Amino acid sequence: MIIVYTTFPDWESAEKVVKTLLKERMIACANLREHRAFYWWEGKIEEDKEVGAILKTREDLWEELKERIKELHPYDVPAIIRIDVDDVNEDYLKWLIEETKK
Amino acid sequence: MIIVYTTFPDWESAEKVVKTLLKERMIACANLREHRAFYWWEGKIEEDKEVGAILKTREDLWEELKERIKELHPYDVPAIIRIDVDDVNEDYLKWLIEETKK
Amino acid sequence: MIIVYTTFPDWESAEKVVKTLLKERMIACANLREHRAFYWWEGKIEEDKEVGAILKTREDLWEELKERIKELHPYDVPAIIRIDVDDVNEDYLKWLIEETKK
Repeated sequence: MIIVYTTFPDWESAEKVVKTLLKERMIACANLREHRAFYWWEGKIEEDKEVGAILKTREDLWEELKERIKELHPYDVPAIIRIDVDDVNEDYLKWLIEETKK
Repeated sequence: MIIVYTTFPDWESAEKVVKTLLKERMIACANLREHRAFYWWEGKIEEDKEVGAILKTREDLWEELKERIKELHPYDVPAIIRIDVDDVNEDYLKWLIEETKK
Repeated sequence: MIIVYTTFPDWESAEKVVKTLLKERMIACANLREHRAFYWWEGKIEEDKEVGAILKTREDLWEELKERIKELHPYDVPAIIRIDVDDVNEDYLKWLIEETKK
């Protein structure tokens, strides 16, 4: 399995994008939590409030999922970061395989 | 070293499981923080509040630690995700080797 | 690209260290968020409040960045953890390459 981390403008879209993704079964689970973003943006170091999301799904889905977020994200260019999981416990991953579209 | 991410029902058990783990010296450090879980559960997309935990220990401990959490987790099937650390600074990891059971 | 996770005593230094890093262009973006630390410290299992940071930059920068944090961190021995990103979307990483010193 893998972890996909992306950030959102506000809770609205995060929940919207995330529930859409679960419905479509692109991911099994999501963990959202706010955080303060400090980043280089066009003419200045900006600081705003964001809603980061931790999506968890199948490695084979990485491609189509990345595609799907591009299409759903409020941001013209989302951060879609994939971090592979080197190991996971025996039940969970069976629960995740079942929960994601085939 | 590696990172082990697991989620809890509430702060009660998170602290209970986490302090138990440190005592037993299964991990050197833990970082807990709440997050909103959106996941596929039996008959519906549920949404609740959770307490995610970031455990940090030795790679050789991964096996026994996974075992230990299964035995301690409130959840009948915990998410026990291992993410290997590709590199870490020189002091910290010595501090972590010392802090974990031999 | 890679992820560098480090923790801070309070928001003061986190923002100070993080903005310094962006200015110097050592990293493109940072996401800070508080968390409760439970860790083995000298004579006891301590529990305090921390400000964890997720720094995102180039893998080639890992070395100099680790060096730089050691020099900037309030902590005599920071946790500087590097987690490589196995994949990232096509725009973002171009935006990150541009945002980091050459």
